[PDB]
Amino acid sequence: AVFDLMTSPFTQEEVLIKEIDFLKNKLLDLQSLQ
Amino acid sequence: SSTPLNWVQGPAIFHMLTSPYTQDEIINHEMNFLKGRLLELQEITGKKITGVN
Amino acid sequence: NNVTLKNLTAFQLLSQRENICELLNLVESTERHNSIINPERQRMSLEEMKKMLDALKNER
Amino acid sequence: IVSFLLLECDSELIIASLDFLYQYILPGSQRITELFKSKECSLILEATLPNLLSYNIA
Amino acid sequence: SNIPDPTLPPTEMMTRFLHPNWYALPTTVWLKYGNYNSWAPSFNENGTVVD
Repeated sequence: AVFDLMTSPFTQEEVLIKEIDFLKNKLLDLQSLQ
Repeated sequence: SSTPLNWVQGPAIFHMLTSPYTQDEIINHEMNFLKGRLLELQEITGKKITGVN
Repeated sequence: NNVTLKNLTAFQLLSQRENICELLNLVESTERHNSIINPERQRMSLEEMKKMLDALKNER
Repeated sequence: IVSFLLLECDSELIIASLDFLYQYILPGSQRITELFKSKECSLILEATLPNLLSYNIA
Repeated sequence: SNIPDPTLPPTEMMTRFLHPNWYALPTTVWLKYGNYNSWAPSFNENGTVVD
């Protein structure tokens, strides 16, 4: 895995929540594929 | 700064050693990575997930 | 039956080289050009067309 | 599109055709008339819809 | 050291080596719709390298 320091008007918590949402949807899609 | 910004350690991007250009090996390693990262982030945050297999 | 970068580049380069060598008249492709045309097959197909046309003509 | 309806071995194509026809005849009645004006579309729908009712349900 | 003797098998390096120049790129799919279904999409070329 790679981590890239960045900057945004969000905070770490909201970014982690968005990552959780996106990864959950992506895993659901990959599971539904098979 | 009219728009206050923060230092945000960004999200982990999936990086495979050998990129095989087809979807089979990619999807296998990617499902593994997704489950691992979901577990890591659930350990970091005070929350729970649904559908993790 | 499998296609990789090497196969694709080799195929494209082979086609290009064949075309250019044909431009300079450095190649004799009578075998290929007469297996594709196949004048025997031409005569066979022509006689088949004639027979089918006669059949359609006489059914009336 | 109704010919696409006539296939059997592609559920997604059938669902797409049915969704398009639904959205087509949805707003009013003149479009129903325009749809059934064609004899081919009418025949294919009449032969297909009841058999699509019992599609892959054993 | 833990290094083995140079006469113990295996002794070859590139026994399972694959260069990216042979990685089986994506191409067309060539679906098949029955036998009397000719008005049907035959290919599926979404992420293909060549048409």
